[PDB]
Amino acid sequence: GIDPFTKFFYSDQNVDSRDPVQLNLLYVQARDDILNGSHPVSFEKACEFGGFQAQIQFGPHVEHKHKPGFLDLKEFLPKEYIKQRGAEKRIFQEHKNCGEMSEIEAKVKYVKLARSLRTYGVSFFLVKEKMKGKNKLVPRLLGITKDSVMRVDEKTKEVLQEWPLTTVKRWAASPKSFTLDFGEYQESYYSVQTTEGEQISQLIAGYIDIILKKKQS
Amino acid sequence: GPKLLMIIHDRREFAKFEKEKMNAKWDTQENPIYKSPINN
Repeated sequence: GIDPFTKFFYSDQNVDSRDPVQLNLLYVQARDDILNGSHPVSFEKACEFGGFQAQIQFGPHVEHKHKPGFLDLKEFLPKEYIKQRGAEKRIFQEHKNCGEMSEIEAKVKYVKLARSLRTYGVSFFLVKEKMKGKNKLVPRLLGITKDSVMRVDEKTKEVLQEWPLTTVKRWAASPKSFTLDFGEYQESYYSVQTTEGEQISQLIAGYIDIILKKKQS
Repeated sequence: GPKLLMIIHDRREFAKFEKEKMNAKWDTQENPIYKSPINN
């Protein structure tokens, strides 16, 4: 009357192919965060996600149908990459790589890829910091996680630096800046220009508190 | 030229920030989970 075991299988602590409804919720959340920039990713990764997305929405790649011009790119990429050369061609190569995988397999692999990035689950703020060796402010991504703070390249999304929350001695904000003091771990403060210093401070406090209450129980 | 005025502007913008950031208020006297390098 039917065989469950003919299907793709994968289960880890984050996601599970055997729970379709829960999986779709996980997929929707992860995809939205990437498409709208809440989860910043590199160009290369965006196209990989896009390729899984295409498999999910269109099924297996059909080369004479799914070609440059077919996609509404803004539906498949973070805005940053919509106008970048060869975007669509990259997406379709990743789409082709999916072969005949099912919708569920594609969703599992999308969620897995998202969770595999260091940027997963990080709240990022676009700020300006001093440029190395220059009296000049340039853009950068400042991320707050459950247990750390990280500097990330706004273009490539490379993680440039990461400080554990346990190395942060104190922090301060003004309506135009935000500053971290790492006490004995390094000589100089880290300050950036931003109008969102208050939000940043609250996330940091909030996350420290969650950790301080783990120790208790 | 375009580059000259930009440079002047950028340096002023940097100088403004260096001054303003000293106005920041510390949101705590110390982080509860901070560990000295010798303790972590």
